[PDB]
Amino acid sequence: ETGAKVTVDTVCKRGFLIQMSGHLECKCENDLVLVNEETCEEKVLKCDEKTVNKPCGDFSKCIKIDGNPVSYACKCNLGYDMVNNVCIPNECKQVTCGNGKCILDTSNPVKTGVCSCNIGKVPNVQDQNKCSKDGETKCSLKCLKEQETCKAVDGIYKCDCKDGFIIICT
Amino acid sequence: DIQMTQSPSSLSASVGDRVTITCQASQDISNFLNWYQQKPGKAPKLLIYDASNLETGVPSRFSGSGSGTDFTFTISSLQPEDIATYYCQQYDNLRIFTFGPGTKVDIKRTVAAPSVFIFPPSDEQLKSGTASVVCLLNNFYPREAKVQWKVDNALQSGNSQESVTEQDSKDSTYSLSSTLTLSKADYEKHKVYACEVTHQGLSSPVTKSFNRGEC
Amino acid sequence: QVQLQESGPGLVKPSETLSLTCTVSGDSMSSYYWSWIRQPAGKGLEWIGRISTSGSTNYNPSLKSRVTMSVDTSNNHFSMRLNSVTAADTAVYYCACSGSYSFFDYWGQGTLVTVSSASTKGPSVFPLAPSSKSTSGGTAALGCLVKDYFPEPVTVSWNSGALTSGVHTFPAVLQSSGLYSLSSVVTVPSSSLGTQTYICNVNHKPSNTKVDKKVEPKSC
Repeated sequence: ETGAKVTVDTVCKRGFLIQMSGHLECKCENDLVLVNEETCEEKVLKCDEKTVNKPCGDFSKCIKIDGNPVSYACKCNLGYDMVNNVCIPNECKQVTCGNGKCILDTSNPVKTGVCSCNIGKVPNVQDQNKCSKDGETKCSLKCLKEQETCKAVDGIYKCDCKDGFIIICT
Repeated sequence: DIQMTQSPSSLSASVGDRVTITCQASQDISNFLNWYQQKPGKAPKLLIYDASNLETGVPSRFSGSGSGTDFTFTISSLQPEDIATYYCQQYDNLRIFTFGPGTKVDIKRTVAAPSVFIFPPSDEQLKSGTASVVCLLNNFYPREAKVQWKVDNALQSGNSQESVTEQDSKDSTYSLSSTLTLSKADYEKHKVYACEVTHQGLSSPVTKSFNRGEC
Repeated sequence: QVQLQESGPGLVKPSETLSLTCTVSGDSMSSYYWSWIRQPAGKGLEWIGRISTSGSTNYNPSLKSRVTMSVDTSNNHFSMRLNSVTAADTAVYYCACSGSYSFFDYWGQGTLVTVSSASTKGPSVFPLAPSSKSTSGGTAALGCLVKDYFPEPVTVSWNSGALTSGVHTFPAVLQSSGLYSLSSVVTVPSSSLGTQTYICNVNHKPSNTKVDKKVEPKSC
């Protein structure tokens, strides 16, 4: 995390908690975008004078660029940089994790990127701490909604329908 | 329907007047309220967005204020080209766009007499058995006007229709077109065709006429 | 920045599906939220629904069960379909867009949709000839009579748009025949009547009728 550590008690506004091998984070409902680590909002689709400072993506806003004539661009929030057209923590610029993603280490006072892996993998000290070693992760999510439990979906833990339910879970 | 209000529903003001329009959203929408100007026969044009931001290129005499539920729109000095219906538009937490009922602003101006013109039916139309005679009242104020058709000095009734343009965006006047419709047979039976115009700007009624076959 | 242009069928029969298309020129369509908004004659504006090229849809709950929308970026088309139309669906339909999700800063010109069982009928165009009974103090008036068409609208330009000052195109009147009739006039200096040619360009899109009519002055 770049801010406070996300926990099982964190409320994701217009979002929901997900778990990987080394952290929790908020994922947005439908097509919303993160304006911070705990808040999702609608995004604008074009950056100009009318949409300045509006969210244009995960951890990005339309920012006034002080160029030859003034222009506007979707620019990552403080602490983030564009890598493959998505905003990731600056200290993750050069970090490659494979079956996972880079996060800031909330246990380190020096800002440092570490790999947090898909459910199934763990940091491999033999392989530059990338997500190449197979390993188990205990799910921390409570999943108190109707007929819901922590399930692994596409490499991440999320609360989902129990055995025999689809769409609230019926 | 979700209920929004705009006040007044219409108004008539002089050029140079300060015009203030109010809008009340259906709920607290913070600053998600926009103002549009719809000139007659045209698409709405965004003037104010996010309650108080002036659209690029919009004259500085337009402004908006407010937050939450109660909003105002102000034209600091009404200009002739500003005649239009103005709509506020909210965006709520269900992502629904709702337009207010709208405020029509008209312009008061000095009385202006109509220019009166009469048009005989064309030879092309006469080939088809129908004769349309048209009387034009050009650039007058106020909107109220009386047109009477006389055929050989006999007052006509039931065989005419008229329509009026919206207020002109330059001189704030109106125009009116009245069509007298007869059969070709009836048209050929009479000589003088006249429309007689009564209007506030005329001291006495004005008649424009022609003789069938004068040309 | 984009330019929007609606196109529609003019007439649509009741209970059938209304199909509209908005042709876009300019910026990439992916930079905008695309919406349809309709307005019955003399009434307010009703937003129908909003979509993006990402596949997101945001239809008005009052019309969600009847309306669908789509974008074809290959042909720069933004379309909507409205099922089971009735007389309540007769209105001017606008396409509109914005980079913002909460307002509309780009609009088309609107296309009038008339729900009706009747067939389209193209208009007859007759000249309104300027004469001495059509002259004031140096000002002459001339025009064109656009008669017996259905449905609305017709558009009238003068000299292919070169003549705009003093033009008055009046609201159509409903005749007892059930067909519309409209006149368009323009005032000019009387000294120009013999030196300039005046042509009204009448377009009735629902019937694909384009008529150019030269308006000749009278000697009397």
